[PDB]
Amino acid sequence: KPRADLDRAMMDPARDTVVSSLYKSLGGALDKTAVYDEEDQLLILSDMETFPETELG
Amino acid sequence: GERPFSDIITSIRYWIIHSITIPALYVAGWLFVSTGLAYDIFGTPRPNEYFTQDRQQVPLVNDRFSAKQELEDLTKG
Amino acid sequence: FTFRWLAIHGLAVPTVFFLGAITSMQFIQR
Amino acid sequence: GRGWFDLIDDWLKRDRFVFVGWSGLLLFPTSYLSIGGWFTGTTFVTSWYTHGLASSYLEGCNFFTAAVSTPANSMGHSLLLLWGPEAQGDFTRWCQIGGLWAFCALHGSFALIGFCLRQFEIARLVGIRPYNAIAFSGPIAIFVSVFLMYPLGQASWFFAPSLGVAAIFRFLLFIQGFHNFTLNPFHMMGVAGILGAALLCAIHGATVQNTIFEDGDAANTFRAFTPTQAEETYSMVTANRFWSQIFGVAFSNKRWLHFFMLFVPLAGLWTSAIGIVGLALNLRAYDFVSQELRAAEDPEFETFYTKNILLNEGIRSWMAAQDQPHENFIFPEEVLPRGNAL
Amino acid sequence: GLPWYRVHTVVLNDPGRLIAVHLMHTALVAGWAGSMALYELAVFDPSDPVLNPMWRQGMFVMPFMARIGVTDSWGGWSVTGESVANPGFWSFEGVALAHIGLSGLLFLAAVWHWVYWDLELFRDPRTGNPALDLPKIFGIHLLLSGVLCFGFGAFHVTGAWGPGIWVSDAYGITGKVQPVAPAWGAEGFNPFNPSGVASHHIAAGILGFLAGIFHIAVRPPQRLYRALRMGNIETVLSSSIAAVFWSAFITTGTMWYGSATTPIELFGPTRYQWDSGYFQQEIERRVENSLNEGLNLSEAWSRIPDKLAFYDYIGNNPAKGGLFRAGPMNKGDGIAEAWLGHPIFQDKEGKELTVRRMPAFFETFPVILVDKDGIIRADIPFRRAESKYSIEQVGVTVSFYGGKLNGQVFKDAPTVKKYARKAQLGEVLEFDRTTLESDGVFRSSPRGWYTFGHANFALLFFLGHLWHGSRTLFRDVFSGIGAEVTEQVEFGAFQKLGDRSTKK
Amino acid sequence: NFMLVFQAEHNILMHPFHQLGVAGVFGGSLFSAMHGSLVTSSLIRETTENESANYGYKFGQEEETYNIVAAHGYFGRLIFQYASFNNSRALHFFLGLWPVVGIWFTALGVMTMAFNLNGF
Amino acid sequence: ALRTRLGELLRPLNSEYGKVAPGWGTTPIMGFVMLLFFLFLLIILQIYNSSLIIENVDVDWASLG
Amino acid sequence: DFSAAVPFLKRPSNLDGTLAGDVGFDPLGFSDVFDLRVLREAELKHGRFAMLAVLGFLVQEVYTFPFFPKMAPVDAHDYFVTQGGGSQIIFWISFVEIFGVVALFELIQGKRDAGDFAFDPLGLGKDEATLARYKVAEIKHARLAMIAIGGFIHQFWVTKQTVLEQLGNFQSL
Amino acid sequence: MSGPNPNKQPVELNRTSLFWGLLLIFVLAVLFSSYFFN
Ligand SMILES: CC1=C(C#C/C(C)=C/C=C/C(C)=C/C=C/C=C(C)/C=C/C=C(C)/C=C/C2=C(C)CCCC2(C)C)C(C)(C)C[C@H](O)C1
Ligand SMILES: CC1=CCCC(C)(C)[C@H]1/C=C/C(C)=C/C=C/C(C)=C/C=C/C=C(C)/C=C/C=C(C)/C=C/C1=C(C)CCCC1(C)C
Ligand SMILES: CC1=CCCC(C)(C)[C@H]1/C=C/C(C)=C/C=C/C(C)=C/C=C/C=C(C)/C=C/C=C(C)/C=C/C1=C(C)CCCC1(C)C
Ligand SMILES: [Fe+2]
Repeated sequence: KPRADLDRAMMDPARDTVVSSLYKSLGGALDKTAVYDEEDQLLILSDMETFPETELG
Repeated sequence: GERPFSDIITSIRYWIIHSITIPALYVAGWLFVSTGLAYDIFGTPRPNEYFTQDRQQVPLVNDRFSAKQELEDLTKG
Repeated sequence: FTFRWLAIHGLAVPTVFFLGAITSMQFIQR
Repeated sequence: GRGWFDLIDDWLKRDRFVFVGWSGLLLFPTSYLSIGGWFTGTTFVTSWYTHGLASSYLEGCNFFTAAVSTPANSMGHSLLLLWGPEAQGDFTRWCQIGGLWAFCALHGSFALIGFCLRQFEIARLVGIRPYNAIAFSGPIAIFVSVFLMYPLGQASWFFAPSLGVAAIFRFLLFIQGFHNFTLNPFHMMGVAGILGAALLCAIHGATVQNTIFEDGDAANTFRAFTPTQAEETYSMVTANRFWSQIFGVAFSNKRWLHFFMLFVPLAGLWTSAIGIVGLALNLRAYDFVSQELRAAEDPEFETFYTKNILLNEGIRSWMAAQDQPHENFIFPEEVLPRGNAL
Repeated sequence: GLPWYRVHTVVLNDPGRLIAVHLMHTALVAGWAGSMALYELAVFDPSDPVLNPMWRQGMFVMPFMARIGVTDSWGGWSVTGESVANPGFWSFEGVALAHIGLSGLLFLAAVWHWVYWDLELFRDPRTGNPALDLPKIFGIHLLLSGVLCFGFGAFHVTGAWGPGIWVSDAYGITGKVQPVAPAWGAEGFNPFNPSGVASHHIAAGILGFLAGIFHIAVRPPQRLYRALRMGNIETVLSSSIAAVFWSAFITTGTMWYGSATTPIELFGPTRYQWDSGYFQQEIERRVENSLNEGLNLSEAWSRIPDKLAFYDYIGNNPAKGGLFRAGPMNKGDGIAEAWLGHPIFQDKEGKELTVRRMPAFFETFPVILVDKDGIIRADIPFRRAESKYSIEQVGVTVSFYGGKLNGQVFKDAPTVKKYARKAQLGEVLEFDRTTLESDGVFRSSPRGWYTFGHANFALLFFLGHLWHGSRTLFRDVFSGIGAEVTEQVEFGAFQKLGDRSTKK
Repeated sequence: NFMLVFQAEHNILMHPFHQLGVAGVFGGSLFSAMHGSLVTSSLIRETTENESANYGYKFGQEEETYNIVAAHGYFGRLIFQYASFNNSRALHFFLGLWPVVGIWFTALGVMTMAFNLNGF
Repeated sequence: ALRTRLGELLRPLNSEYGKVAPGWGTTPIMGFVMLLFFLFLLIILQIYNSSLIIENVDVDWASLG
Repeated sequence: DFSAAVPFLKRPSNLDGTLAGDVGFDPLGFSDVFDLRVLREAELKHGRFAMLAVLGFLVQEVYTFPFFPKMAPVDAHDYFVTQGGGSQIIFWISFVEIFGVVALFELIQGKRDAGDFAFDPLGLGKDEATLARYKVAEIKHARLAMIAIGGFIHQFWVTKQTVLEQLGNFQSL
Repeated sequence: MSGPNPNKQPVELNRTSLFWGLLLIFVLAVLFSSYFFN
């Protein structure tokens, strides 16, 4: 299993190798994924608008 | 944004380059047909090439992977 | 020089070529 | 600033005269090549070595008789690539074996995919629901079934429709003769869908044009409408009353009316596609078994269905000799069915 | 209220009842498998595997049971024709009863998951709403499917721990379940090589296991999460339907064109074996090889097996049936009893004549006899036409070699016409008609019915995939559009279409 | 049987009036599906997620139930900006005009082939 | 929401709803794998179509022997 | 700070140089991703197996037990597949490495040095300088024998003759 | 827990839909009865 305390902030990109770059490309050291989407992605909009009634009508 | 039609049709270059290019394309197609180049490029038979002396029937291709050789045999002469 | 220019010229040069070819074919003695 | 993908996405989705989008990369070259290949086939390419036919303006055909003919039967279901083992890079032999039909068919399949993706993309960018792509799935079903799934179930690409006019008429009569497709109930549902869609189009146009409100003083009423107006331009109540007391039933919901106009042709096309897919394997509604048994047991028993069966036999027997020249069908005059022969 | 076509959307955000309805569907499918197997066992006749095999009797799930090992029955018979003294539990009846019991257990599980829907597992620890971590669920399921595929291909197909799969010869004479060694070269992509099945399943199981590890380990990108709407389960439905109809097209093709996974001793021959004269060429080659050994025609044609001559017959063609000619193949031309032998047609001068075989397109074909050159020397008139080359005029005589009529020569015109009509269909056979009251119109094999059903199902699932992709990518405008569309639809209002920040 | 005998004796498929009728029915289906999809695509949001969208329109309401400008913009960007009908009245006149004229022409073609003026 | 033994066992396997990798993540390598899969499908399709003939790969019923 | 062994490559960030044989050689960079302690455990165990295997090849070529039949070492593998001695050997290797799994788990937890089973029965290494020198010699011999055992096996596979036999008559093909 | 599921929704079918469904099923029966019988 890949090591702990690995992140793409302390690891110098200038010292990258084949395996290290392949690990970065395959989503390794993803400790920055604490962000969530924060979008409902099932929210159907319900902002109905009422048309004003005219005198003709 | 877009280019209006009046600017297109009132451009002096737009007319001279068309007058020197488009009739050239028209004559190019006319000579592509009239010199017999279309028949040779696309394999379309000439009116005197549908039937040969030895083949008086429809030239059917009967094998898949030797189709090029069969067509060369049928279209020779 | 735009994308509309290319879209027109894709359907224009071979169109004129084919129209000339067909007009030439109209005079082939059948 | 922005990434390269974001810049490409911004340029493709630019609001210009001809929208390109991401779907344009698949649509425009494929549709362009399909149309160009069809014109090239109907203009120069012969059918002498596949069907023994002339199908180009170079051979003397008009608009009706010129076609991009299907490949030869010996080719099977080959993709017929220009670099493939049949043509081996020779453009002339590729045109002579019918590879241009495969060119047009594959590029048209991917062009239909591209156009449906274009509908999805423009509906997503504009912000409306994508019911137009669902509607266009109908013609996609027609093209897929007829031009791909039918020949892929048959012996080769040879029995697919050829891209012409008289060629399509040949396909109609060939399918009727060898399949009795009029008797197929899925084709009946397709005919019902098409004719009911024409009926709906005509009746909705007439009803709207004849129940408009008097929104202007001019006798010609086309100018009495603005696209940005809030009120309806025609009376739904008057139309509903008219069709309730004329026909018995009438639409009262405009949205249901337009979804029905969307649904009828789509259902017709999909059911007819099911029918053609059934025909692809010769699984047909060719005959009613009890009618044939009663006609065999009773020579005096005759219906219009039996006459249709005899007409199909006539089509097959008088058409197969020149329609399938690779089989070398030699039918003598005595084996050919004739009405006076019995 | 909900319309009739949206009644199942109540379990869209209810994971427990989604699992419950999936369990109910699985129970229904397993119960159908069991009941179909029981019915087919009730209507199967294992007496004659040569001339009445399972595809002549309309067996549909029996070929799939016999494809990967299950060939014996508790009645003491096998589909290969042998006798089994000790059948074991995994017979056809054992599989059917196992499917029935599995259906019952899945039904009870569905009941439990419908009642106990509010499990704490289905609720997000961060928000508390009922949610499913679909990417990690996909990782788990991909890992499970990789393990299952690798195990199937490494133990079941190879025979390391399992029966193997059905392997036949090139002409469907001697087929049985054998262990299959995998082929790791390019010959594993030969679709008629059964070693490709084992090698494919091993390699794909390994790759799926690795990909499942990756998908459990790694979260999706934010761009792909927003683009594909990975928080919505309808994108999973859309992509699953897409993959399912892709697979349905693949199986339709491999069934119609034939492969090592669709042997002809279980699903019947293909139409392209009749179009190319596959069995006819094989039979002619064998007869020629026997004639080159000094044998006469009778001994050469008597050496041809009845199975091989039965394959060379247009009634076994899947492309000769009808859409509403329901039932087994024996409901059509009948139940095959015996091979009558190869007819050879000779005129009054002794020249041999061959009846031109009927193509699969033709419901009716004219009976014409050609010589070795290809010239019409005799034929049958249409129904009542005046004739020039009729059978009575040319004096065609037919002599049968091999089969039941071996050595017999028929010279009377009605019999010669009857046998020419039969030879138009291929090899002449004897059919039984009073057992099932066969009407006399050809019917399709299980191969053709499978192809029809799955081609139509794939075509319809293409529409389903389009519908669910549309409902996924357009979830916000499901009930209609608002007033924010009027500004976007103005031509040239924005530089980029649909982007409010690119206003001119 | 009528269709088959008519094709045998008059070659109706090659008759340009029957071709106009086929264009009429195919175009009528195309335009019916097109108009239905454009109206259903641009329906104004007036319902909740748990009911049919048809109930957003009330029988006899004054306002329009769908955004004509939105459908016009979508169809203008689909093909080109004046391939659409800005006017709904002109659009519906075209809808009622295309298949009616097509069926008129094919009926007149059958009427002319009654007196043996056959197709091409 | 009732808590069960199996539910508590499987809870960490369903606990990261909405958790995403920032930016483009692994999209380029995903596209590379998709390209390889497209090439593989093309190869096997052209083999099954007999548009791609390989040594010792006879796409035929007769290859069964 | 470039690598001492490779002058054009940077020194790997996890190879500080405290380990025995840590010269900075890691072009592919397996130490950047996987744990260095587990990698050194695997390296040392591979090397110990290879050293025992090379010594075994030499001894088996020069002397076979009289109650065993006389043959080459490589094709004896199938003979002891059939006979059952190889099953015993792998059985006892598996028995030792069942506790090897626990040792590896303790290595993961960081309570054990890499390759350190504390196996010094003769008391050869007790001084720290001698211990470091022995560690360096052990890792160098492990690498050399890891190469050498594959060399022996492949040379027997291509030449159908053993090691000292090939050194007897050097046949080149 | 075992009780009120929040996703419970009523199901409607107005008379127009009932008549359309009846017409569809009866017309389909009329169409396919001739083919099922033969
Ligand atoms: C399968 C099988 C068996 C087996 C077996 C076995 C055990 C097979 C084992 C095979 C092995 C261990 C092969 C090892 C090869 C090592 C190489 C090529 C290292 C090269 C290093 C180099 C070039 C260094 C290069 C260098 C580098 C990088 C650093 C410095 C510079 C330089 C020196 C140039 C049996 C015998 C049991 C029988 C069984 O029935 C079948
Ligand atoms: C196929 C192939 C070969 C190798 C190259 C390549 C791989 C690119 C590939 C594609 C080549 C391509 C794209 C060729 C392009 C061909 C094109 C665009 C040909 C277009 C020709 C246009 C023509 C006739 C115009 C016809 C219009 C006519 C009469 C007018 C009809 C009229 C109308 C519309 C109303 C009634 C009155 C009237 C006047 C009769
Ligand atoms: C006509 C038609 C419409 C259009 C499509 C198509 C043409 C294909 C055709 C297909 C129709 C369809 C979908 C038919 C579906 C048939 C099905 C699902 C049949 C399945 C029946 C299930 C059965 C028996 C289950 C039996 C299980 C039982 C007792 C279990 C009992 C038990 C339980 C409950 C508790 C434990 C103990 C025990 C004994 C196990
Ligand atoms: Fe309207």
